[PDB]
Amino acid sequence: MNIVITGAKGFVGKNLKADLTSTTDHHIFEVHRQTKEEELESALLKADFIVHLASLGNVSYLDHVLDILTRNTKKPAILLSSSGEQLLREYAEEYGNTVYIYRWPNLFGKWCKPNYNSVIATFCYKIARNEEIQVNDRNVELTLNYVDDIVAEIKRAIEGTPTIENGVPTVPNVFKVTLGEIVDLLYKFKQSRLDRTLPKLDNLFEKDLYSTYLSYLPSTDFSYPLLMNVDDRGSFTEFIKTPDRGQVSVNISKPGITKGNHWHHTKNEKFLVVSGKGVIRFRHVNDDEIIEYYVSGDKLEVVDIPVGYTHNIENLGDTDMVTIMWVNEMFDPNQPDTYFLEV
Amino acid sequence: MNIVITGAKGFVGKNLKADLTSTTDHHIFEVHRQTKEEELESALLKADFIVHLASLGNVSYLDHVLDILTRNTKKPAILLSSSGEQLLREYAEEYGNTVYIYRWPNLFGKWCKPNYNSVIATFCYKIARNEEIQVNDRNVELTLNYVDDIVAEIKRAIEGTPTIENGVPTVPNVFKVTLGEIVDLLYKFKQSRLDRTLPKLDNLFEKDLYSTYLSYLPSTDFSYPLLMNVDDRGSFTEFIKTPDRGQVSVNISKPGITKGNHWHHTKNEKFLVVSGKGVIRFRHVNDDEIIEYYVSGDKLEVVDIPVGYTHNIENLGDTDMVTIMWVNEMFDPNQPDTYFLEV
Ligand SMILES: [Zn+2]
Ligand SMILES: [Zn+2]
Repeated sequence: MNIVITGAKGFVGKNLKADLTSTTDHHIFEVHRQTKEEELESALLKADFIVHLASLGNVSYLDHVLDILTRNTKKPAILLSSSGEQLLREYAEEYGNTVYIYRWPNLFGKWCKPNYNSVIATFCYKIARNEEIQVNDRNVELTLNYVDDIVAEIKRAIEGTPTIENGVPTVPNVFKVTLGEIVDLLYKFKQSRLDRTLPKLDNLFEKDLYSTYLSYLPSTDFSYPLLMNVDDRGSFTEFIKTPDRGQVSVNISKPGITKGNHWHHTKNEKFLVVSGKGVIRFRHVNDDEIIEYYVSGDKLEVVDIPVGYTHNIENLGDTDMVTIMWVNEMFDPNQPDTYFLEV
Repeated sequence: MNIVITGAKGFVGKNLKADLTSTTDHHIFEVHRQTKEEELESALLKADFIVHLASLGNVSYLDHVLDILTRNTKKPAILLSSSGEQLLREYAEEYGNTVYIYRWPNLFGKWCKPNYNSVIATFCYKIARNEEIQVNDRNVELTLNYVDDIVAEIKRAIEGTPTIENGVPTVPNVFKVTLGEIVDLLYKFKQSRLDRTLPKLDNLFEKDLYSTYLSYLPSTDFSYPLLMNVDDRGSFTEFIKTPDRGQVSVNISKPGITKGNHWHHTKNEKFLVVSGKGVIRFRHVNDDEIIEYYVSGDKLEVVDIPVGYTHNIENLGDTDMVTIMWVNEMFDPNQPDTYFLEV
């Protein structure tokens, strides 16, 4: 299908275009402010669908586009957002085009311009760069659609099946969050480089907000150092922490090194040797028997570390053993729940 | 302090003992059914604290113990659970001992006997071994204390500061869960070896139940295989998945291998190279500039993979590169949100 996109250089425009060239075989005709009149007319005359994203006689850009479409024999469909609706209804009646009229709320997502009156864009950009932000009123209710919903809704429309809610085409998943919640979320995401915590990804708004925030990071600033606890035996490094799904860390043991020899009451772990080779050993606290699990990066398998078994880990190889360690709780030096016991 | 523990071989007994020898300097005197009368008397006569866990003339074991304590000059404190209380009150009045009287509900935790009328113990044991279980009524309300609370409460009592709730010493954190919830939890924990999901660790009951379940695993059965997706370029293996904190996986690239060259709308990642050395590269979808991040296991640092940047990963070393990959969502082959783009 020949699809034209007006205001192609805008926020939604770039998002839709990128998506449309990647996931469909439609020919996309982009039009914008520097498009020549001969190129605009040619596009609208061969279009099958028009996504419109853009008094002394001066006619609006919109009306100019509608008057040109007047001469497209194929009565192509027209999609747009209201923010003069009655005018568009009359255009559809007279010329025959199905024209989907949406009323989008405020938007957010990647590629929106910072410091040009989209308050979310500005906040992400500034917070990622440690810049003083202005919060006029934390209690202001926002009505938002994420960019992915807009884009996904437009594609439903392109195939003749748009979401209708009470007479009008309506993009699903609108959010209502106050400004304070947004700012707090933003600062929390930045803090998470320091404390290794993760966002609440089953909160749709938050997950959407986290992705959009990342997109505003300076290009020199994608990575952050981890705190390696290094000594002559190897290193132990925390990676991610969570209050509800435990935490993962990296243990590196040099050749011939044994670590552990402790047991836990309630703390438990999952060991994944991803490089090198060695043995994970267990003895029940009240018992004689030593049980050995020989493991290596050659064959990825998790060893659960059940409660009440003392356990140790040894490198048997002539290179460093690296083990991914999941633990069921964030470690607390007050209540370590770890008791030294050999074997 | 000299502390004696009656019924030392029981469920709580073994737990308390293990804990007490590990975390205090008190001398623990264990007494049980095969303790000789000369050894019982010697213990109670030198005791500072007694943790009691155990008609034609026959006197109960409890009364025997109380009559012996009658001759301990030091008026030692006595702790026990009611399930003949008025009898104990009268003993304290006459002989002077502070006697803490608890009323424990049903218990659960490691080292409780399976198939001896503790229904939770039995279920864990059977489910871990793929054994037909009997569920008489899923809707039966249980009143439970975890073993760690019992043990922690006893130690508060040993130091003269027990938790009092409305006149009585009361162990905190009692649970009310139906049998159906328990069984469902148990089967879910066993299923999680197959689907790599984790329990809800901020649910205190569930976290307590998960630890207790692990403790019943056969000793040959601590580990489970992971599904490695192997080919000539390396391997990709899922490790843990969650609906709210994303998932972690292991990518292994052989020397000179490049993987990636895609971008995402909303999916984002965290790359941790834990072994080998190479480069993670980024180009903004609408842009010329290639940004390179040189990384190695020699220095653990996370690289965030922001949305809207195409990205690839290359091994530069003469050995395998292993990268831990965190992603903000479980992968869904219907909505993969990943679009091929070079560079
Ligand atoms: Zn451990
Ligand atoms: Zn990716």
